[PDB]
Amino acid sequence: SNIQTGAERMPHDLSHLGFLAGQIGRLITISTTPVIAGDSFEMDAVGALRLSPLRRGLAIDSTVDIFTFYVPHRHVYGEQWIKFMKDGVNATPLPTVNTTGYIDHAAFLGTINPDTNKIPKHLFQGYLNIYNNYFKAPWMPDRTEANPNELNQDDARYGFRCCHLKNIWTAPLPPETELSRQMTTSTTSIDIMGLQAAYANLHTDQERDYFMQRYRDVISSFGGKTSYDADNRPLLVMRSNLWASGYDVDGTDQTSLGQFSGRVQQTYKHSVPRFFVPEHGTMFTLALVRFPPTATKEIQYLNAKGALTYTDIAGDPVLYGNLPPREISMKDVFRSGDSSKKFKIAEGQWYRYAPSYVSPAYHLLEGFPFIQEPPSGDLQERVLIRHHDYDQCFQSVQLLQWNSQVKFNVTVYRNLPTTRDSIMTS
Amino acid sequence: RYRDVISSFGGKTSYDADNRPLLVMRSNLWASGYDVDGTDQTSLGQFSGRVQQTYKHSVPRFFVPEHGTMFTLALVRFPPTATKEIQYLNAKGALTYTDIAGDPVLYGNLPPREISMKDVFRSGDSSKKFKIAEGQWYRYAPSYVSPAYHLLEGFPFIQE
Amino acid sequence: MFQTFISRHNSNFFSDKLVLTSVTPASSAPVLQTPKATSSTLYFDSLTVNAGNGGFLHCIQMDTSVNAANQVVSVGADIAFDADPKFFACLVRFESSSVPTTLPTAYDVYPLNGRHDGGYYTVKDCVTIDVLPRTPGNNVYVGFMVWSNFTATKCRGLVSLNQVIKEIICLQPLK
Amino acid sequence: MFQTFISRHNSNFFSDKLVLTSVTPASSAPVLQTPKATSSTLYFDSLTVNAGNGGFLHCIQMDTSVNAANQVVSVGADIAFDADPKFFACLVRFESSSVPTTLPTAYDVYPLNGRHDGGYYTVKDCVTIDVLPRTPGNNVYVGFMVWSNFTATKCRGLVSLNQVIKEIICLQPLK
Amino acid sequence: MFQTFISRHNSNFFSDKLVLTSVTPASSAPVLQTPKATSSTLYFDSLTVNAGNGGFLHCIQMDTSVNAANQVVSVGADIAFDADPKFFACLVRFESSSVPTTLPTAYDVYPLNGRHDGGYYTVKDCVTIDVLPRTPGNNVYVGFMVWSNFTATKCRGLVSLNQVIKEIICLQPLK
Amino acid sequence: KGKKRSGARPGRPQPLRGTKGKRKGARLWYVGGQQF
Amino acid sequence: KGKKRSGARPGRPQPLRGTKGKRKGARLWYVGGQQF
Amino acid sequence: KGKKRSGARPGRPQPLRGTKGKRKGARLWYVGGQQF
DNA sequence: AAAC
DNA sequence: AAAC
DNA sequence: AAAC
DNA sequence: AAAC
Repeated sequence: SNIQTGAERMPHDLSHLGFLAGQIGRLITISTTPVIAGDSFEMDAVGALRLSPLRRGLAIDSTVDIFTFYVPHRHVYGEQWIKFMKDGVNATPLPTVNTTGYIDHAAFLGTINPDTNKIPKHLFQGYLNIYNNYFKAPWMPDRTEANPNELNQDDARYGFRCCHLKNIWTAPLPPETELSRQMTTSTTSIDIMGLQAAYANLHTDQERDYFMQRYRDVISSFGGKTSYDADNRPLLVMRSNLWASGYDVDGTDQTSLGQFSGRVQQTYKHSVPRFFVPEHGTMFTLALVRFPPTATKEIQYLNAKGALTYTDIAGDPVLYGNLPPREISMKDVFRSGDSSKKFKIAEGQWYRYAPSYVSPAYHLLEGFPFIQEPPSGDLQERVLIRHHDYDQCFQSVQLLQWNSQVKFNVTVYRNLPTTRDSIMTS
Repeated sequence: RYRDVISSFGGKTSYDADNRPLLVMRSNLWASGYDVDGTDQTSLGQFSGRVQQTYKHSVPRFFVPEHGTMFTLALVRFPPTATKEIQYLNAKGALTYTDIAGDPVLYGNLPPREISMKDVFRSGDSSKKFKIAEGQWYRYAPSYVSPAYHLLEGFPFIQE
Repeated sequence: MFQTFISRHNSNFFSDKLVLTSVTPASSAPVLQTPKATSSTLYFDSLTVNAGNGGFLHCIQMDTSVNAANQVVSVGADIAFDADPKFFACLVRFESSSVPTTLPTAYDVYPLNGRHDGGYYTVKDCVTIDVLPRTPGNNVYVGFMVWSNFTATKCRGLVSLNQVIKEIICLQPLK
Repeated sequence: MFQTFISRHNSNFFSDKLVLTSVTPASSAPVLQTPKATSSTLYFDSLTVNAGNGGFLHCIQMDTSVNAANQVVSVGADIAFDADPKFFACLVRFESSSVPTTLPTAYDVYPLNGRHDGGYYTVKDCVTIDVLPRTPGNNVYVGFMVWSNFTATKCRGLVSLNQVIKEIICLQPLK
Repeated sequence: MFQTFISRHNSNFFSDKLVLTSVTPASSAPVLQTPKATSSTLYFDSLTVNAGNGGFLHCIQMDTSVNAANQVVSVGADIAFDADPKFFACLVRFESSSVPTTLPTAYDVYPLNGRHDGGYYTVKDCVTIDVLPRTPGNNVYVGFMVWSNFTATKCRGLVSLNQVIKEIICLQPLK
Repeated sequence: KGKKRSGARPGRPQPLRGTKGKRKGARLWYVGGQQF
Repeated sequence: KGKKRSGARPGRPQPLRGTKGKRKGARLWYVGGQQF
Repeated sequence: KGKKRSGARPGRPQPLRGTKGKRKGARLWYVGGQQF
């Protein structure tokens, strides 16, 4: 017998509908398309973004980010994948990670949990890589779970927590920033030349602390470049950002005349231009919905830290341009701030930033997506968004905090035989 | 069907040849409408979708060769979105080279693959089998319904 | 006139007979029948109440699959005691990480808007309760409980509980 | 003030006298009068209740021509027992492939939101019930049932049942 | 049918046991338990009422942080006296610049829409009250009070008060 | 690599009309003949 | 034989106005004279 | 010194969209690398 | 009265 | 029946 | 990483 | 890997 040895590349329509729902600061997978080496991929996601009904009228738009990343399988199975491709037909089948027995416990990967409880490891691992390289704060430790079953029900069902949009309190300098540096000197002399050197080393430290915690950044610093293969990072193909809005619904009965309900319907469109897939992998598309971090009790630093010194009030450039990072507490910027919770700020930061003001009349008023009490906890707990901080904002519904109905138009120019080349023996 | 076997030969068969009703005209359309906003104390934040769809079915002039009936029928359907369909590769165990690589020589040459309702559904009956073309999973993509929608009334989704 | 299409309590299409025949009221209020999950209607045409100083109740297991902290739990009941126990009625919320057979030591109570007439008691009310476990491993249970310084006696009636995790349609002739 | 134009129970324009004169309560609760089809209002100014331990009821035949699984069945009743039977009242649903004369062995019960006062009982409530036969050949019946350990006694009153398969207009002076 | 999602009284998720065991009614109506701030549900399965001619009450402290003069205070209660005290029930408003232990000399009363049946009493009502201090230094208190020419006796029940300074969400399956 | 964001698609939402891509290609279903 | 579908008649629905075709022809009713 | 008043901005109110000025300048946050 |  |  |  |  002679067999159908070739195939000619033709457009494959892998389009599908997406019925989505998530929480406010959690990263969730909304679509995934497995890709073959050599195919060309393009997508047009067009749908509507809705928030759960809110308790009063619209006050603030939320921002939406949609991302499409490419994760080669090699990146996920390493050596094992390489060998699989080489071994070919009799390669040992690929490893499968374990989920918790519930229908929504793999939802973070945008999938229904199979009854067996396992999924392809590349689906779980790709997600972790995406999170650890673009979403955790550079200084937090990577998420290193071996199987989805190690996750809480909120991480598993809704996706991992993302950081807030940058603030003085939301984006402090990295935890271990040094506020001083000693040079061991001799008892009655200092080496003028060693001192010089001392400064050169701290420099190098300081840069890694503030801008280069990641290997890829250290190289760019040298003016070199590093491939996504060099540090195994998911490649960001496309990203769309938008503000979702809508309209208020006027109540009209005897008791609710003078009352409104904000309806957020936002038409959006996520377009990924054609992309050449160099090796077999998954194409992950994720969504993140967030509100600006408006707390109902943030104070202006100068208004809440006692008596004002010359250094704090004068705006003297020689001072600000030359002294160490300032360690501050949650109490210097918040009404119920824990004085025990510290953070390092740049000197003069208070003159480079302005907090939003929420009159005290709004403090526990439901229907506003404001953070009601200052985040309590370690630096990490304060920068990671907590979806419950938004519970009193919406009407209670089964579709969490936001829901979307999208049409994923996706075309892949792949080269596999026709469905009938496939079902015909000859 | 006999009529298909003949077309295969490059011949044609009249509707009289196999007694088939002749299809004169067919119209297809998507029906839509609008949402009604509730506005009382308890239903403010609530909506009801109203589907009104103006349509027009036109049959161009037709010569009736012999006495008969002219039947006009309607069929209303929704795309088959199930709330629990899984992607084949995500729900059938460990992945072999044949399933994951997209090797054209393999797909172009092996028998139809027999699968079960369980390889593509969360409460699929493993005992219910079906024959699929090898590589079909790379030619098709199911719609995704987040689990938050599973028994939520008001969505025309197939629940089990 | 137009028809009222709103109710505070929608009883389940199927009701169950209480298989038990006597209860001896107590602080550790015995659970009349093994709890069902979202809604159950229990009826007993003859129950013997032993002298006891505590209560007895009929439970439903909260369905915790919709992550919605507060849900409405409705109760429907018509009960007749042979004698007038001078009892107080209420909705009870308690959790237990195992099928309960008696009221646990910790529980919360909520008043209904029933009507007491001698030994007769009827109610149709709903209450919003925090239905997810306050403690990670448990199951939350909500029930209709009667409490008094019981004297041997007998009772007749039905008690219906429903967790509003979904609504119920009915025909609306004008739609 | 404006007029209330919504009711939970719309009684039929015509009522019927109970032609029977005594009932002896039982588990096989006798059907007081041959059932009518969609709505019927039965009144008896004197009914003799024989000592009996079970109940008695008044039925309507569900109209199963509108394919709508859940329909509202409303009840309207004012009853007076000479003595206080200490009974429980409810709506009953049962099917029978033949005109019923007693409650079949299988049936479901639903609580009403009535008021008991001694031997007096009044109700105006509706309930959504699954009105099509659960079993292919039957007819479904819905009724108002009283159950107790009856002592010979007498009762007076009317019991009205209505299947909301259609609404009822009335004048609305401002339209 | 659709579910009723409106209530006149939303009881607090947590209830408290009355730690007291006897009350002797008086003009200087003793406050049953130290008042909580915005809503509290108190239950007692046995309280001994000493002969007394006055009343006793259960209080909440009004939250005065929202500058809104008139707020709704709701009450939910089911109480059973062993004997029928022939008492009148009401909502009481009084201020005190210190934790109160008895009703002050000045206070106002408001009628509820409860139901008395012998020694049984149940209510679910709300009332709009002027919740900010009429006098600058005080705290305003609102309570459920019972008043009669009490005879030694005993009572059972729960009394729930809530200051509507905020609303309560619950799941609404169609939203 | 990713870039400009655009869900700013100014418009009232439209009900999802059709799960079939934008550009199709060869035939995918074989059922024994025509099926409507 | 059948073909292109078109109920896509973009418009808000209009109440049915008249059960009499588009093109009529000869007289059909004879009642003894004129009847309005 | 003060003068002509102008909130007469003829328009239906728009939900607040973004607390970041109109003209920005240099970089303000340093977290160790990129953070989305 | 869609009429020699 | 995206067919030597 | 608004960089000799 | 002078490749359907």
